[PDB]
Amino acid sequence: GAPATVTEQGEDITSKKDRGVLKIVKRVGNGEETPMIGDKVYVHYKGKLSNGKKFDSSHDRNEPFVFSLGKGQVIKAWDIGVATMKKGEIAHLLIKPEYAYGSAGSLPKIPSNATLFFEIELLDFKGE
Ligand SMILES: COc1cc2cc(c1OC)OCCCn1cc(nn1)CCCOC(=O)[C@@H]1CCCCN1C(=O)[C@H]2C1CCCCC1
Repeated sequence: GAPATVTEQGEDITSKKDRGVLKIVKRVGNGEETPMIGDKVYVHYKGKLSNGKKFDSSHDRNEPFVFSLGKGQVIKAWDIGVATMKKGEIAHLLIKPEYAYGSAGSLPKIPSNATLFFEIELLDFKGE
């Protein structure tokens, strides 16, 4: 499936080069600009545990998910990944636990040492 493709084709976008955040661009976006720390970011996403026991979709709320980049309002993998994205871009992220919810997890929803997958569309970003 899409997660395996990211394991095999995904770019390692971590500073440490520890394969903790792997990325495939699925649809190229527009312009050269990628968001800066502090920017207000608008996305649609679908997310799952790599074992697919818990699926989540902004589409199920029919409304963008909105967050300020780089403030740790979201897991570290999103601060890293969405920062690399162009407006209009769709990307797949595969995320080791270190960059998601870790050894502790987020029970009962997310188990210890969980690998996460997302598809993310960057709708827009704007300055603080
Ligand atoms: C650990 O708790 C949740 C995790 C996840 C989704 C959650 C969580 O319940 C709070 O609610 C879905 C309802 C909408 N929504 C998203 C958020 N808050 N409310 C951001 C919460 C923080 O989430 C994250 O940092 C990441 C990135 C942004 C999208 C959501 N993320 C998740 O980890 C998802 C999780 C749900 C299970 C499948 C894997 C993704």
